[PDB]
Amino acid sequence: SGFRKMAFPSGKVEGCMVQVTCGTTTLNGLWLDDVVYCPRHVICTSEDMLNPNYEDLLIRKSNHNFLVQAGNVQLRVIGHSMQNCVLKLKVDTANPKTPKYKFVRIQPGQTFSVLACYNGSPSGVYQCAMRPNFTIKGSFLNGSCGSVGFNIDYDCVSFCYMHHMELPTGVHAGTDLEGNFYGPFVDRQTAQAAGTDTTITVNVLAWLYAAVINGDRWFLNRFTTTLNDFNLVAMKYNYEPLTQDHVDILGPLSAQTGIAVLDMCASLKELLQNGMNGRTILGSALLEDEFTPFDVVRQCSGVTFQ
Amino acid sequence: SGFRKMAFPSGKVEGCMVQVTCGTTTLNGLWLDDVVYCPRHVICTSEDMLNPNYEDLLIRKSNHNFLVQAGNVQLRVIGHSMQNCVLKLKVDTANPKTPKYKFVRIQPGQTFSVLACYNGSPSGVYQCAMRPNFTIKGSFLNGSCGSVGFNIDYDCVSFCYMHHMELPTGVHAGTDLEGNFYGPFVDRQTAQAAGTDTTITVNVLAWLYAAVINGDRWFLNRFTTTLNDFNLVAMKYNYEPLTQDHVDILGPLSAQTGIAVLDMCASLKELLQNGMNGRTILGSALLEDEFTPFDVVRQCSGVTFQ
Ligand SMILES: [Zn+2]
Ligand SMILES: [Zn+2]
Repeated sequence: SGFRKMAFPSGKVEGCMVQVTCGTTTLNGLWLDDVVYCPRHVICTSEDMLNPNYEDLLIRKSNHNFLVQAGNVQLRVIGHSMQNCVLKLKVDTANPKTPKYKFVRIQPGQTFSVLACYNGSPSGVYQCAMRPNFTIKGSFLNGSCGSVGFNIDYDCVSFCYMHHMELPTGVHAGTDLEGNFYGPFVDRQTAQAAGTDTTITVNVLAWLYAAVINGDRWFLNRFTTTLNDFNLVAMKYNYEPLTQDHVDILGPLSAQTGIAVLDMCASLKELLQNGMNGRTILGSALLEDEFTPFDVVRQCSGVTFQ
Repeated sequence: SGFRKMAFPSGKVEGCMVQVTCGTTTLNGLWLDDVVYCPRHVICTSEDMLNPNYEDLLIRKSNHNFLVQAGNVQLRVIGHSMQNCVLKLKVDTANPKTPKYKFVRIQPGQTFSVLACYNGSPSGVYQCAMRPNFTIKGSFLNGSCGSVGFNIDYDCVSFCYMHHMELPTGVHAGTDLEGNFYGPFVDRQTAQAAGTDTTITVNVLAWLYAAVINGDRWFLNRFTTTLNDFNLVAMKYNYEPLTQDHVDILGPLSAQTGIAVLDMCASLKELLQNGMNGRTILGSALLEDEFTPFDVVRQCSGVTFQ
């Protein structure tokens, strides 16, 4: 028992991190097979980032201007190309530690683990969600660009995020591994405002199920509701609307606990309207929304990887 | 910027986990050099755990009754011995993935990362603290015994915890890697009550410094206090007393921010007495106490490992 915000074991990803230097700019790259992926703004100076024309800047770079180091050993760059907002550097050596992998573009509300790196070296691992405004709330200091987010399914790593930017408000933006930004953001140092950061309702409900499974039961009430009635309350509190697809996804947690999804919605409605009155759920005084229904099933049943 | 509960990258520890089976009991072991460490209750049945005499139970086991599997490959056990509450199984092969390591016994308030494992396979990684009552609040399901907690300093893994027990209240107890329990707990299925779980004051203060560094400033007030005056309030709220040693440890955070430690104590005193009034700090509605002062310096400056 117990319930923790848990990241995926990071070993398979640690073996893929390298340092990429272009001129005086160093950040992280991801080495899979004989390709290294990194943010294209490795080619920029601090001055360039105010208004970069990446195609024109890239004309001035050749393979030998990209310095790639894996541990203490230099890799030879034999080609380079730009795809959307990422650079692909072809090297002459396949990474011997390449895991089974795929590239996925996730949806808001999905969770993943981030391996924060500096100078190609892993610093730490944590779990976060893609927010509904397509930002993440991470922990990234200068030098962390090119750190990646991932999920693992048994032995296959699904890479879903590469870190590129901190907005002036201190939240984070980045791309999938095809180089397309999540959200409307661009890799330029300009004013970019994020939209409303709504709470991910289906994740809150999953976490309430986890709470019941682990013995935190005080918030269960005598009421039920309907989807439409619940969504009227959700909208008032800047919660995402719940759909029947979400209800279907929570089915296994409902069956395990015997608490109908709409009954749990009515418990959540009363927590929104009355508050927590100074009590906690699973050690939180807020309603937690960075566990998906699959995260809860996984942690509550003990799924493993290798 | 941003501030996250972050675990150490787990790769160096993933390479050390194995499955140990004795009879019908399977749990995790730690393979370092040519020794595998596991909880001694691997030799028990469910019935035995009510009142085990481990020396008498162990007389009935020989090397070949201990089945050790690393991945898909069986290891040959050539000796076994019991040290306190751990079994040491000598194998005929040194783990080729053995990292630089040490065994440390930590103090309450210290934080470490847990690699939760089942059947020798890593499931997830999370960060926790040793509570002042010598329990941890983990996420452990049946089969997770023998999972370990660790800290990393550059390239050296310091192992500090091995998981053995869940108390009837749902909190967790275990040993250092010499097999000595943290706290008064024993490896028997009997009623064992935990003492007061007080809040780790020096960790709260460190986290308030992290909040200031990252721009959460609303709780800073116009007051100061003294150690003795603060400790009178701390005792009333089941906070650990603050000592000059703690003040000394917070010195670098005080110097960086320009906020004297006793001034921060006075801010904390007003948060304890008045509450948060519905606001948050670093995304929490509680006062967080599982970051040490070293955790904060580390994360706020970007220290790496390899
Ligand atoms: Zn950057
Ligand atoms: Zn056990």
